[PDB]
Amino acid sequence: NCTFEYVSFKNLREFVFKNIDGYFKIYS
Amino acid sequence: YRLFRKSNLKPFERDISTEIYQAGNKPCNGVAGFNCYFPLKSYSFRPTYG
Ligand SMILES: *[C@@H]1O[C@H](CO)[C@@H](O[C@@H]2O[C@H](CO)[C@@H](O)[C@H](O)[C@H]2NC(C)=O)[C@H](O)[C@H]1NC(C)=O
Repeated sequence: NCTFEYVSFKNLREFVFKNIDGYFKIYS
Repeated sequence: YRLFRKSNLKPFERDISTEIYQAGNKPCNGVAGFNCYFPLKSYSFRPTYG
């Protein structure tokens, strides 16, 4: 049932998510 | 295979929208028929084909 897997108020966290051309990119 | 659609597909996409299309005021009730055509149909591959 799987095809792919991956494993790698004082706080402000900013993220950007983009998905183009079959590529899913994140910036942090 | 899909015969007709109302939107183009971007490269490398899998879409779950495999429902019916309507071309008339009458209610199709989700059943295929005249003026209620279905986009997905087979080609019936056979050895004699070109
Ligand atoms: C990605 O999937 C969405 C969700 O199915 C598609 O959005 C639909 O597109 C059809 C085509 O015109 C519309 O009739 C629907 O109303 C849209 N929304 C839904 C919830 O089905 C979208 O078209 C797909 N991406 C591409 C490039 O086709």
